[PDB]
Amino acid sequence: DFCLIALASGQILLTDVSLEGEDTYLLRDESDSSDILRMAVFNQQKHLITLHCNGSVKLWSLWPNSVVKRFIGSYANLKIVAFYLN
Amino acid sequence: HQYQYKDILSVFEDAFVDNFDCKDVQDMPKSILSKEEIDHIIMSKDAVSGTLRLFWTLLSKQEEMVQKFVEEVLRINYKFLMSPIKTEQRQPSMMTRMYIEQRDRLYNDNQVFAKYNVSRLQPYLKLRQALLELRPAKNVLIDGVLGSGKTWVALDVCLSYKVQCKMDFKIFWLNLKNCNSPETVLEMLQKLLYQIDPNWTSRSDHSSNIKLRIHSIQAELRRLLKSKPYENCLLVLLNVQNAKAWNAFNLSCKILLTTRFKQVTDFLSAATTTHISLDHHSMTLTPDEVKSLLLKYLDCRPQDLPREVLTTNPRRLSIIAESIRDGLATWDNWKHVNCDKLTTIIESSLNVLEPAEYRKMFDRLSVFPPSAHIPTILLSLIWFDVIKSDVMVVVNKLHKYSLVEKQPKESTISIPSIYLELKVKLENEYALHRSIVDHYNIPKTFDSDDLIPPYLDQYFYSHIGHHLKNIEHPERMTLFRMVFLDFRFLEQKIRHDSTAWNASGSIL
Amino acid sequence: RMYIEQRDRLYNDNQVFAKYNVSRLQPYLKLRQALLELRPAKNVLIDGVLGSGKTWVALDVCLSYKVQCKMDFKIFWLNLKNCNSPETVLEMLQKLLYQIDPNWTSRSDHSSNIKLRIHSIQAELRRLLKSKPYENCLLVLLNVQNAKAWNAFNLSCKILLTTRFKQVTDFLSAATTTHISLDHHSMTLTPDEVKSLLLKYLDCRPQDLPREVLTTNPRRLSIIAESIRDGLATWDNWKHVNCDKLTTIIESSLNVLEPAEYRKMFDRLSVFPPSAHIPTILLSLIWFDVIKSDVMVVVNKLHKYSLVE
Amino acid sequence: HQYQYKDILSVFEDAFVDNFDCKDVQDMPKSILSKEEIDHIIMSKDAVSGTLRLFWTLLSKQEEMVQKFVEEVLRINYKFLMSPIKTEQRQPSMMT
Ligand SMILES: Nc1ncnc2c1ncn2[C@H]1C[C@H](O)[C@@H](COP(=O)(O)OP(=O)(O)OP(=O)(O)O)O1
Ligand SMILES: Nc1ncnc2c1ncn2[C@H]1C[C@H](O)[C@@H](COP(=O)(O)OP(=O)(O)OP(=O)(O)O)O1
Repeated sequence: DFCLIALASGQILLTDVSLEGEDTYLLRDESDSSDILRMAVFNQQKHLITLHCNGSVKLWSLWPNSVVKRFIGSYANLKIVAFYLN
Repeated sequence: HQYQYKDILSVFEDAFVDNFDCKDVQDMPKSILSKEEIDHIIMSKDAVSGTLRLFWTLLSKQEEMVQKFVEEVLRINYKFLMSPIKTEQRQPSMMTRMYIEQRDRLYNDNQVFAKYNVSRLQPYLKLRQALLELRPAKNVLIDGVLGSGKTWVALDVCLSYKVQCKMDFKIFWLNLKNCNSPETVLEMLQKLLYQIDPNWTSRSDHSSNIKLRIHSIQAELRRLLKSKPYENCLLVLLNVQNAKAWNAFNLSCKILLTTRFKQVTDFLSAATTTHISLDHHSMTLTPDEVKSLLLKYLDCRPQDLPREVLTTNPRRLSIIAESIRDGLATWDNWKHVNCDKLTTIIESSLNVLEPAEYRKMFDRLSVFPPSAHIPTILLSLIWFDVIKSDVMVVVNKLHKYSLVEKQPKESTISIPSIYLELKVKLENEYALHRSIVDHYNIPKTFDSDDLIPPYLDQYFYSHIGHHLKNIEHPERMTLFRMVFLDFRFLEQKIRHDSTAWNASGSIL
Repeated sequence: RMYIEQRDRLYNDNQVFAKYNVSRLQPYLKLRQALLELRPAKNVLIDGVLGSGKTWVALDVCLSYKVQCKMDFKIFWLNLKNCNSPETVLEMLQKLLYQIDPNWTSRSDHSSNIKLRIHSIQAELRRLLKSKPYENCLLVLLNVQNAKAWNAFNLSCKILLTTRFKQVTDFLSAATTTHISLDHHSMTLTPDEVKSLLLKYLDCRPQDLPREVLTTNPRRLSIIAESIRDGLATWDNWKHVNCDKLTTIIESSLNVLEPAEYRKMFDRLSVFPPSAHIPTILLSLIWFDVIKSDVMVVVNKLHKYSLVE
Repeated sequence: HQYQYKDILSVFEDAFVDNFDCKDVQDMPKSILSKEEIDHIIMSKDAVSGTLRLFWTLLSKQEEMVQKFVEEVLRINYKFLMSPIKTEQRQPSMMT
């Protein structure tokens, strides 16, 4: 309940203000993740899940990288399908 | 004699460059390379970067690791690369010894690359590009603001083999650090003479005309240099201080410069020379770098790295990094920041100016809240010791000394920097009230009227209240325009967002 | 014969290995290792606190054959013991010139600029040295006193150092040089050694050896050992310990500092009970002649001189 | 003067011997080597045989094929071998 991330083509981390006098602003400008299907956030904020059209895994760090290789790694289009396990 | 892999390894790259890529292989025995290491290498965009950052990592390690690394490649599909490298033993190529010797005579510049530096990539890379090319009359400037580590990037590229072989192992260093008037030039010139040959007879007469005399030496030099083998050499000039001066050494080939002062980098022209600027934002200290540099002084895990981003200048970064490894500032304290060295460097650095004519005038500039822009028209008020157009005359006369004004070139002046600010304690005695107060001159004239007021640019909306800091508080609480809704909104007028429904991506 | 001759010209340093020393092993052994290797631009420091016999371990290894053959029987000794300012350098440099060849014409002009002048010599030297046979030589520098200075002699190959002052061993860096520290506890005077050294002065059976363990520094160990073979202290008395020599050595050894700025300040340090640690915060009280952060400034300004802090 | 690959090719082998094996690569553009050809080579029991029977096959062919073969290695993962062989042109080593 500190920041608020929002972006389209900018890949930038922004700030969220909670009623109260004090507020915060921040600039990020990460490298382009553009044309992702969907986006989420992890619990310890040090990890960032990312998936692409053809598919990929790109990790980022909020504190101011992709391998399709080895097993499987087939060439084809990735769907919206995704989820978290235990 | 026996050489040592990390000595020799840096020699052959091109072969190692072209036909091999790091990303091809992560075998990664963990002692020899950390994970983060190869994590970082592959991120580079091309071999000339990719292959390169490899070496600089290895050569930072103890020989055993490397000693194993030359073996490790064998197990990889391709050993063909490591058979030559095994010609270390009893076979330094009769050339290579020239190199492997000389860099030592270069490291006997000692401190320099002994302990401290972390390379760089971009500024390095452009330079080798140029400095590989130039033919025997040309130049490469290196311009930087105070500190900003030009003298080093200067060296470091001159250390890299493929250069050192291009120029035939003859590289002559000087310092014009003290160069003024004919006399001094003769000295710092005459030294250069001895290094080329240890024979010079005084024979050209000692006739008391100093101006004549050098022009005899400079002759005797000019022939000798371009004459013989010694056909490809480069002088290097560190801290060129006289816009002449330069013309002392013109005779040569392949020379190279470093300069603070604007008037030099202006005096040269892209026709016969190139540039390397270190202010250009792409060139300067990727925040990832600061980690590595700020590391080697503190000798502590990356958890112990500073948070909040201090600055990119290597100078003033060291003083911090150093003050913590020894003196005060706790690494968490620093307001004081070891003023002496910081001062003693910045202080003499200002010694150039006309003291009453000018050095009085910086003292004024402490009026201003840091990092902003200052309207030149506004600047007219402050001094009023010298009058009228001299303002633009001043800034220019000032500006020519490196960013000591720091031109924006629209209806204003810009802070010279943190440094020439950062120094000390405005003093200036009487100045404050009247200078802060009277510089309120603009608004009270306009108070209440129709439509949109003639109110001054983007400076007033910001810091006009700062100037109130020295004024009567009720008199401000009147005109602080907490009260006034008219003026006040016009601040965020200009303020928009690049993106979404919020503030910035452009402006808060 | 080259060897068996030259060590004599080395022993005609006389006193040195004439009577007194008992070798050592560890500090010896590391050094020969390094000093056998280095190629013609390198260094080996030898750092030690006052006394601690660096100048000797310096020699002794340079006496051992397998070295002496590696370097082709050319070894040149100097002392920078008095080296300050350009003038002196020119001297203690110019001497070195004669030993290499007994021909040097003044030909490079006598022009009154001292700064220029050496840089002419230093040239004329640099060529000659690396030029010919004389390809492998080593200078040796005893008691390097100016952090420059050093830069006087840079031109050469294979040189070697000895230094008290911290600021030297800091100024160099492990990149182009190695270290040998004599403070490192493994390096220093196995108590079995003290027996042998303390023997040769007193000339008496091991029953006559001192009991209670006096110290490991060769310096200040001799003064004891010597004061007994001749003067007072009974070998059982010693509180006085021949203060003069002990003083006259330690006294000048402090002569470097700014007297009122600093030498006043040691006088304070006598406050403290020996061998302990002193909180720097506590240190703030004592002087109060110069103020505030200068404390950490002082210790540093002090510390750079070898462990004087 | 200009030399011709099948003239020069036979010179350096050892390099070509050690770090390369025919069996490693059958790309086999059919004009340059018949099937039976490489059918026969790999059957050899060792490099000193293996690498060898290669050359004797090539040198029995018209230069075009070889002229293409020195290019063909490029497309294979390893071109490092063919950069020297491209020092045919204007650089017969004063020995060779
Ligand atoms: N690549 C670098 N890595 C780490 N520290 C550096 C680097 N470059 C410069 N520094 C720091 C360490 C050096 O001790 C410090 C010295 O300042 P320096 O680089 O010589 O400035 P400069 O000489 O290039 O400009 P100036 O003439 O104003 O000093 O700068
Ligand atoms: N191996 C040794 N064996 C016996 N005595 C030694 C030995 N080394 C040094 N000493 C004693 C005897 C010498 O007379 C005495 C001389 O001091 P010295 O060793 O020259 O100190 P040093 O010169 O190395 O450091 P400093 O410059 O402070 O004197 O040291």
